Amino acid sequence: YRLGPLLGKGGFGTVFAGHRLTDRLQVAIKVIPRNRVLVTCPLEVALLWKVGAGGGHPGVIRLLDWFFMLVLERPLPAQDLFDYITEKGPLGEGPSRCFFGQVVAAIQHCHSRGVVHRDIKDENILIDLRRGCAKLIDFGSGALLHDEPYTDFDGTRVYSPPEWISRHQYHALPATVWSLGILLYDMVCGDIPFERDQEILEAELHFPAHVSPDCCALIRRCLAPKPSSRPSLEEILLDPWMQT
Repeated sequence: YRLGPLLGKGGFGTVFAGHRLTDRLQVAIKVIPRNRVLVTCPLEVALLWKVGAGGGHPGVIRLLDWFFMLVLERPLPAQDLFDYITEKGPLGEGPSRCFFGQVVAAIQHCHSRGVVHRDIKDENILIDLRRGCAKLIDFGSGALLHDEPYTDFDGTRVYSPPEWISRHQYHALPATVWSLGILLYDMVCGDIPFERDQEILEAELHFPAHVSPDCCALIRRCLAPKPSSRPSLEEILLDPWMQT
């Protein structure tokens, strides 16, 4: 492999653009420190291999190799939703619907593999601009799905679910749905719903004028304070806004 220009830096490590020497394929090399992250390969590798077995969702980026330096696939041209929205603004409900079902099926697959992404947000959805195809990146904070709940959260406060704020505990699915909730809101609205803890635990949603009733309805379904109240992946797919 040949590394190239930087793409982004941060707590997720450092992702460089690069290429595979033999076939000149465009790849991304994510560099992770040993004691500043979290056989005996990193969890992230373990997870991506389970996810990448057979073939991805295929809205999940695939790990090509690991050395810590993880060589993953890199669509060209690419851009993440966060930056997408920042340049274009809210997506429209047509497009949003489009990406959103993509994203849910991506996740759906991971769950079948037994992986939970645990940090679904605009930054961690990669848009292949040529194929208009959203792809789930960064399993740095993800973990193995199980019955037992999780007592650790790497996400930002504003993205956290009310049961994390409330009890420092959350189950995979209902937390995932929340995140999708936030995600959907982000796309259609052009920014996240909640800032302060009062609002998250209250689920105080004030929609702008253009969000279709049918849309709003699903967001509110997903941003239910009670975890039980929240829909499941399958049901989100049936939801009236998601059709057509």
